[PDB]
Amino acid sequence: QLQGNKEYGSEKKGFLLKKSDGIRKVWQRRKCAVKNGILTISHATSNRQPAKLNLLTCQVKPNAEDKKSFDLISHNRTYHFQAEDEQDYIAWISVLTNSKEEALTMAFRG
Repeated sequence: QLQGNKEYGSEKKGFLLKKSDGIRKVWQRRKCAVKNGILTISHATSNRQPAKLNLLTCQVKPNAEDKKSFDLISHNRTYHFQAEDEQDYIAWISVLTNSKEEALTMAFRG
């Protein structure tokens, strides 16, 4: 019995705001894409290869203090994101969860 939301797909490309780790923790706009249970998040600034997160090993956790915010929690690290509007918020949490669930279904089929 699978979580997500069928109103959305399992792939998305767009922008998200990400809170920086270090420099007074400022919010910064990054290019992000989900496909095949993988989330790719650009850094500032390529230069670097984008970060790649395996959603099967991450928790998606809506943020209790801002309506458009959510976190991705890996084994290692917490990423704080903010969508650019409420519609985009529901789309990202839905696509992330769908992508995870699809992939989990494939993994636990094999």
